Amino acid sequence: MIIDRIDHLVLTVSDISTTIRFYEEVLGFSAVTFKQNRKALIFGAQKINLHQQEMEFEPKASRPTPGSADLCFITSTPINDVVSEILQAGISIVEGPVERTGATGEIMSIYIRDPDGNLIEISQYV
Repeated sequence: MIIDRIDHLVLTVSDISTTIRFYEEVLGFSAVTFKQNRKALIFGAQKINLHQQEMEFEPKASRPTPGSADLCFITSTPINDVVSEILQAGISIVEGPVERTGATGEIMSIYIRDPDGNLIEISQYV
């Protein structure tokens, strides 16, 4: 078995609409509906499926929990330009631009939180 990449992942949220607005307006993701009533956010060649509490389709994680996610995204946009966009959006920065370790090398990152409390790390390689 040879694994190439992560295709997508599932986020459990309290309210899909609130989550969709955050990700479309702040990170520029694109919301879509598949299988008649399922929601997902598209970005690059990957996606994130959304499961609302009380509507978590199966199979699912053993302990579905809103606000338990900690994701790092790579941006092609200059990181400083990202900070400003985040600030202009009215979003609070958890931790300003700071050097971190990426999968390949060193990255400069910014941290913010989504509506449920999940930690979102937007980064760029050094």
